[PDB]
Amino acid sequence: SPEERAQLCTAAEKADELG
Amino acid sequence: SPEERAQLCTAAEKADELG
Ligand SMILES: *Cc1cccc(C*)c1
Repeated sequence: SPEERAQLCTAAEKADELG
Repeated sequence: SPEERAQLCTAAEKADELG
């Protein structure tokens, strides 16, 4: 599910940015 | 939130494996 991964990556990527 | 990212990465990583 590449699409699911992409969405999750955003959350993980965004979460990392937040701290 | 590195910890949040790690958890999300697993979901994204696992999701990718599923397809
Ligand atoms: C979007 C993403 C890139 C590299 C590693 C993770 C877990 C997520």
